[PDB]
Amino acid sequence: TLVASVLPEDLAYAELYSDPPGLTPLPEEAPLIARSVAKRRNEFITVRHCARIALDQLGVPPAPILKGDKGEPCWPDGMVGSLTHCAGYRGAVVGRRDAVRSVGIDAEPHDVLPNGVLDAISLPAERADMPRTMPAALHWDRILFCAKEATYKAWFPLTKRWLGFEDAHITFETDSTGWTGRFVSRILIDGSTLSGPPLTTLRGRWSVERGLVLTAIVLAG
Ligand SMILES: CCNC(=N)NC(=O)Nc1c(CC)cccc1CC
Ligand SMILES: CCNC(=N)NC(=O)Nc1c(CC)cccc1CC
Ligand SMILES: [Mg+2]
Ligand SMILES: [Mg+2]
Ligand SMILES: [Mg+2]
Repeated sequence: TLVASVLPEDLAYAELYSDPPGLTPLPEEAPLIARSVAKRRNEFITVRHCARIALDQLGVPPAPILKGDKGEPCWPDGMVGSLTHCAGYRGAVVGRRDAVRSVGIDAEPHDVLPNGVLDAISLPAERADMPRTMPAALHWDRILFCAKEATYKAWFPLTKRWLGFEDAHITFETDSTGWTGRFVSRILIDGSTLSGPPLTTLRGRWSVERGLVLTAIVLAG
């Protein structure tokens, strides 16, 4: 799988690269997409099937994944996880809450960002440092964005608060083999959480493979 390259029972994952015919949403999920265009219906159904395949590995019966007030997925009792969908990719990573405090994942096409988007998602220090820490010709702007998204998705279930693109400063390293590596997101705002210690540093991994960027953060419980 692509997502295994960015991950460290207590943790499980599943991914698909298309929308298989014959998948349906669970009844509890169906209203959430009753009025949605086909592309949205399909990604929603497929990514939630991935989540249930992952939850099944952790011993959890098939269950609906509803959405909270800020769109965040609602996991079965005792579980945490993250979802992502982009062109050519649907993925889920889930964890047992006793061992895994939070998960955030993201996938994007490995393309340059559209003009004007980089300034909206980066800090000036990231634009200055990432060219020095990443292999030439990779789309470090898109990889940075992918890491910002994983950072938010791991942050929000623990804080239930906004995190802006300027509120996390992300430093990157590259592995010797050149298409994977580590990142560290440092939170620049108050990181108080609903329980447990505050969020200040979140360590993740990135990977470029088959035209996709994958990023993931798994915070130990
Ligand atoms: C066809 C889509 N084209 C885009 N340019 N979409 C964005 O810019 N969205 C966005 C916004 C909302 C305007 C605010 C901050 C940062 C971003 C980038 C994720
Ligand atoms: C480091 C901080 N990163 C974020 N705050 N990222 C988001 O807000 N991303 C997002 C956007 C971007 C404008 C639109 C719709 C839904 C989502 C959440 C998956
Ligand atoms: Mg088993
Ligand atoms: Mg998506
Ligand atoms: Mg995303």
